[PDB]
Amino acid sequence: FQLHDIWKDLLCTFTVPHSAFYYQLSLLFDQEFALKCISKSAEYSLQDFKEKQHIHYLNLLIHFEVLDVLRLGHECRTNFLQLLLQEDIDFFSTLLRLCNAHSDKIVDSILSQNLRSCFKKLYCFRMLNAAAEVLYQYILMIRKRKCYLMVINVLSVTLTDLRDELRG
Amino acid sequence: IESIANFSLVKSYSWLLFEASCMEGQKVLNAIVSKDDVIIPQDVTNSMRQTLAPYAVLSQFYDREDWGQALRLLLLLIEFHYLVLLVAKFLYPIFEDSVATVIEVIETKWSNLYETIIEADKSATLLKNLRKKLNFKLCQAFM
Repeated sequence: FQLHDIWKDLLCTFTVPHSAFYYQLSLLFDQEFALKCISKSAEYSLQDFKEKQHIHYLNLLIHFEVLDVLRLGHECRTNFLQLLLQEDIDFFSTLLRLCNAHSDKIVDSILSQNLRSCFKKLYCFRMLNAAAEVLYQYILMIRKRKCYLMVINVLSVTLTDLRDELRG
Repeated sequence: IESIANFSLVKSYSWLLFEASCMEGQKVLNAIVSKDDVIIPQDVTNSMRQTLAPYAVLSQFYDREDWGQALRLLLLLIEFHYLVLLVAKFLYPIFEDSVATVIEVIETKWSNLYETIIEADKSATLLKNLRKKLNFKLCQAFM
C-alpha cells in the first residue's frame, strides 16, 4: 500500500483519494498493524483530524514519550487535553519528570490544575520546578518534623520560626 | 609522626584524631593494627571516631555501601568547620529521604584554615554548597 500510493468504509476511502486509509485500517483492526499504520500516517501528516490522530497514537502507545510529543504538538481543544491527562493519571508522572528534565504557558496551567485536583504535594513541587510550602503549612496547621525539615530544605525568617517551633 | 603514633591530654587526643582524619581524607602497619566499631561511631572517643573514618574510607574504596558511608559521615559531622567542608567536597564529587534529612541538618549547621582547605580542594564555598543541596533536592524529587 505504501509503495503504491467494510465495503462502505472502503468506498469512503476511495472517495477521499494516505491519512484516511490508515485511519480506516486502524479502526478495522480495533492490532499491531493498525497502530503502526495510524502512527505512520500521523507522522507523515504533521482541527478534528489532528485531535483524532493524536488521541489514537497516545492510546496505542499507552497500550503497547508519546505523551510529551502529542502535548507539545497540540500546544504549538483544552478540555480534551484535560480529559486525556485525567486518563494518564505512574507512567504519566515518569513522562512528566522526563520532560521537566529535558527542559532544564497553557500546558503548565492545565498541569497545575490537574495536580491540584505526600503524593499530591510531591507532584506539585516537582511540576513547579511556593505552592508546595503553602500546602504543607496548611496541612500542618513525626509528621511535624518531616514537614518542617522539607520546608527548611526547600527554602535553602521562616527557617528560624520552624526551628523554634520544632524546639518547642 | 612516629612519636605521635606511639603516644596514641584530651585536647591532644582530639588533635591527633583530626590529623588522622586529614590523612585519611588525603588517601601502614599501625593502621592495620588499629583495624562494635559501628556502634561506637553512632554514639577513646577520638580513637572510635578515627576507626569510623577508616571503615568509611574502606567502604568508599569498595551504591548502597557508598550511601551508608555518606550517612556515617553526616552523623559524624553532627557529633562534631574543616570537617563540614570536607564532607561537602565529598558530596559534590558523588553528584533517599534520610539523605535529604541529613543534608538539611548539615545546611542548618552551616575559618581561615577552612577557606584554605576549600581553595586546595578547588585546585564561594557556601554558594557551591547551596547549589549542591538544590541538585540533591531535585534528584530526590525526581525519584
